[PDB]
Amino acid sequence: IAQARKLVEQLKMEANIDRIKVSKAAADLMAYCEAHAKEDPLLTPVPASENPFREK
Amino acid sequence: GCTLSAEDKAAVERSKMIDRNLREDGEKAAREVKLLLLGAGESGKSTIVKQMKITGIVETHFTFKDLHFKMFDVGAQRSERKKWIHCFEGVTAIIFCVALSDYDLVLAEDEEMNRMHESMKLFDSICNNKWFTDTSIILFLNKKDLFEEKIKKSPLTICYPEYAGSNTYEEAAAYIQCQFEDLNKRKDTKEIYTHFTCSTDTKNVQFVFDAVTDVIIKNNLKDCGLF
Amino acid sequence: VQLVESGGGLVQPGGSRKLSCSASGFAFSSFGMHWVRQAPEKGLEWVAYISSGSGTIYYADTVKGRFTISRDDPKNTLFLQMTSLRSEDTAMYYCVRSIYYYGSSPFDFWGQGTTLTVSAGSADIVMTQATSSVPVTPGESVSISCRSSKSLLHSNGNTYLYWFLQRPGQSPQLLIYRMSNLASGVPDRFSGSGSGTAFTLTISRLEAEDVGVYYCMQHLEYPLTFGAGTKLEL
Amino acid sequence: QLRQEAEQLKNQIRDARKACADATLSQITNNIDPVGRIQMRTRRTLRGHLAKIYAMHWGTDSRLLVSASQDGKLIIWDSYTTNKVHAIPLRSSWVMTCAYAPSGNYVACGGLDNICSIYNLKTREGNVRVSRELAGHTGYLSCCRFLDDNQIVTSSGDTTCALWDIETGQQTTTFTGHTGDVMSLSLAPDTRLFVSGACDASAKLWDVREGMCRQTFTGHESDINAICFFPNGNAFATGSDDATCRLFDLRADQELMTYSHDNIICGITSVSFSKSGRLLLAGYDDFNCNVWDALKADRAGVLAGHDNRVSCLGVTDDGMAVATGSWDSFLKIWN
Amino acid sequence: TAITIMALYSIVCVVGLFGNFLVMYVIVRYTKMKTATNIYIFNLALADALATSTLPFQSVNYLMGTWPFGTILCKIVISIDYYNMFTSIWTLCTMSVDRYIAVCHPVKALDFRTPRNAKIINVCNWILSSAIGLPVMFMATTKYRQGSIDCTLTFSHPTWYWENLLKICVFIFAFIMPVLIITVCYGLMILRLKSVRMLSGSKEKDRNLRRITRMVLVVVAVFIVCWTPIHIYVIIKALVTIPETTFQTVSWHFCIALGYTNSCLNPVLYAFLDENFKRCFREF
Ligand SMILES: COc1ccsc1CNCC[C@@]1(c2ccccn2)CCOC2(CCCC2)C1
Repeated sequence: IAQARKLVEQLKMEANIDRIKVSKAAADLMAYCEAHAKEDPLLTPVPASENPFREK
Repeated sequence: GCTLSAEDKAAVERSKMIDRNLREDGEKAAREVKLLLLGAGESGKSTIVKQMKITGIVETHFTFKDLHFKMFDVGAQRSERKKWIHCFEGVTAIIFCVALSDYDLVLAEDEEMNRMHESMKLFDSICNNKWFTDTSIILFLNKKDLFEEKIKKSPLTICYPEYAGSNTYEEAAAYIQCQFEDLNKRKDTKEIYTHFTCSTDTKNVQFVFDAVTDVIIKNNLKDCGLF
Repeated sequence: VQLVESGGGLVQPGGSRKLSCSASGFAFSSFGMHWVRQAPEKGLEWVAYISSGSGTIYYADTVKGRFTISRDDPKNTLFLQMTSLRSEDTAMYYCVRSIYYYGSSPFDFWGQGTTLTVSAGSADIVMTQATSSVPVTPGESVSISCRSSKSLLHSNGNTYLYWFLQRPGQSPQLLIYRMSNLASGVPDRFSGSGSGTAFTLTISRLEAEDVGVYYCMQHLEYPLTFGAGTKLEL
Repeated sequence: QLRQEAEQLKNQIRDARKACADATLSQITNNIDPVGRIQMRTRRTLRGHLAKIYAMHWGTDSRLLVSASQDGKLIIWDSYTTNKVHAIPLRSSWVMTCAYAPSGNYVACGGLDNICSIYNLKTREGNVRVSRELAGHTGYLSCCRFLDDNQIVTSSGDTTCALWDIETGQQTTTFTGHTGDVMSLSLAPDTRLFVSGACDASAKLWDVREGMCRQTFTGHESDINAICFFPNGNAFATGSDDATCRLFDLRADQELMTYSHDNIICGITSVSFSKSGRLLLAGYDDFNCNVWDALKADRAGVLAGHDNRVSCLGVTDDGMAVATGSWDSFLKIWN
Repeated sequence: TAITIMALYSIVCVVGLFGNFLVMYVIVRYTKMKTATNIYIFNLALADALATSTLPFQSVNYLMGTWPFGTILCKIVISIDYYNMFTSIWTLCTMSVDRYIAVCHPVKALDFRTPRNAKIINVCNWILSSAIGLPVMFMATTKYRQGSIDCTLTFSHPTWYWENLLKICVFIFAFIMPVLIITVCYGLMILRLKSVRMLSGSKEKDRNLRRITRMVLVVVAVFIVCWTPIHIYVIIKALVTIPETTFQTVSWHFCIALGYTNSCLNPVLYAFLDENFKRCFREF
């Protein structure tokens, strides 16, 4: 009974949260990806000389 | 290694030394028999561990006839078996222990369920596992004397009606053994080694040695390519 | 971690002597070992090296063929057999443990020194200590300059310059390894800077205890060559 | 009565999630230019494990990496030179996880022995010996990640997570919200929160300082095997045994997108993110590793070459390479 | 007559070279010589490939009726042919011993059977064979008889004693010792397999045991049936001189061709019937 009460209280606490629009989160995600797109080595190829890993 | 510096060459040498140590330890490990151990407390798994020996997993390293045997006890863990069951895909054999006298005892749960019919389901779920399809299973039947007294005192018909045999020790034991063998759904790939646990340590250890020896013969033939 | 050397005393020229260094409190079998000599009133000099597992062995050319290095790992002992000693070998010999991997600190721990008195290289990189003595007061930041005969910048980009401090009457200790990393147990007063062929050690907020003979070492290729040694004084 | 109230609360949360979600992520990301095809060539091959590797973790210097094998070895690798840096013999033969500290001073491993072992690598003596044993878990250790050199979060098969103080030797904080085995955990860049997925098909977000569950994410049909934060700390991807991966946003608190393909029905072992987070790399049980475009939800590349089933996958800190560990005892670096 | 014998040598050489090269190629491409048994197979294929490569020179000698290649090439051909025969025969012996140790001594099979030890034993087999091939190589010359040069062995006085000693040593070492080793090892191995509880009790498993025993018998039968006529023929010819006839020449070359056919068929019987290789062939 105590465990069920704790679970109900946890659900009540979780419900009382500051929901934000999915569009906002999507815009933040796309903005972060675009901003760090050039920096990412995997996304954009890097010259072999600059690249630390080279054929041995 | 002219281009490589002195520190680079020394690092490569340290790497080669590590490679040598790892190869030697792998050659040691390749001569070690790795045995999985399964069963519960009522089954008498601890008893076989004590007899053979001379928190998550209990390791009981031992030697018999100059062969190294490694037994891992995973029974203590209460975590879900499926998540770590694939961790043992490189095991020579699986020793599974049950107790002959388990059928009379019924767990005091909300509903009454026979223990022996739980152990049958446990054996089925282990035996038909995809990871252990080719692995052999040694089957130990503990508490033989107590089974004899229990079978003579109380008939086995009461638990499961299907059995029509008389209240005879040997007949009941043979029926239990044949039912466990029948549980396997892939007989052609998987040998099952059934045995009645003796008070003498040496007989049980010898039976384990023989089963392991057969598994080693199967592995050697597969490597040779006869199978 | 401890290293103690035995086998000292006087020797006649043309004789033979075996030194032995006993190591305690570390994994002797995993460290490479060095013998480094020090002339009485002159700088240090590298004598020999044996890798861990004895796979590669190096000697200075002045001691090539005369000196034989060996190690016994089950007894944690390093041996140096010396045959046909000459009057230039009257020096104090130190044993050095060194481990080589990415991020390792080789030459970190130095032995105690066994004094031996024998009573009667264009290709090799040369380290140039331009100054010989600098008079300093406790508190001021002091700069020490070292130069090389060859660019110590390898293709990987890690410079092979080491900075050592020898206090008066004590074993030398490692200060900076690879010119950018401080040795474990050294205060942050010391900093290394510079570029290929020109190197600088800056001691900000100096203390009297810090004062000692400073050595710059290259570790690009064998044989290892030390610097002259900049002394500080009060 | 209490169960009915719980169901009512869950229904209210579901209604809030449905009302909150107005525009689909796929529709918004439709106009972004596609990444086409991504091809990563093998750079380094690591050998000598001789057993099924289960765990690899990159250091913050982007050069060293730790690896855990089932022969009782932790191997610390120099990725640029292919040389082995350290070889730690383990007390427990079975190891399911291994964490490399950001500083690199300590290495944490764990598995079926119920212990998390911390190994000091900067010892003056020079032999990697057991520094601290975190004994106290009732189930198998499944994942562990260092926050600092003194505090570590571990997940276990007793349905709980724990925050352990290395110097104290005791678990400072206990997290008990899950109903199934917790299979993975991921630390955010700020490190103030950590999300973990369990065998009840749910993930939970736990506050390290406070000690309670902030958010609960459902939507998977089977056991969640892997979890990793998006690089900004506001989202995380999960992979499950239902042959799907999902993206959950902490602020949105709902399933943003699902990455599944019809041909591949095998479960996802491990998931990792790129430096920009645009590419999501998941190691499937089909002997390959798929690179999925996060925004587009298509498949951008395939890393084939591991004969045995892949068990772990990690992108390095600067994003310059991805190293995959498989059960064939070969660690392969893809760039 | 001569054309038929030349065609027989040709066909045997082509099949032998194709089989040996293909087996070596398969081992290098996929197996990478990781295991012991595969190294033994590669060794057998190598020796047999060399012997098949040495077969056309013999066919040309039979047709032409004289050796125009020269003394040096004749020495190379002789040495390589004898060296291959001994190497192939010993490799077969070593494989029989390996399988005997594996089946009969399971505990010790792990320690004794390693790739390193297999490489050492194979090198030893090549060394032991050297002792045969090299003296035979210097002795082997080209002597013109009745206007036709013959590439054959020459022995210093006493010629009869050296001839008899070489024939007896080659005979016993290449026939009596290998047949006995192979027979005893495989027979004990079959008995041990019968003792194994895995094979018995199931019709499919018993069938698998019958298949294994049948394959072992086929390998032993092939080796004995092919090697026995040429060795017996050499012993008969040497002991009692018989007047030269066309039938004698045809029988001599037929026995030699049968021995080369055995050399060609040993890699097939071993590698092709090997289950791991069978798996690889099945996949493609
Ligand atoms: C005519 O002699 C010449 C001429 C050119 S090469 C050469 C030597 N070939 C001889 C090759 C032989 C052979 C045949 C088949 C299989 C294996 N071994 C012929 C028979 O005797 C043996 C020696 C003892 C028994 C087998 C070698």
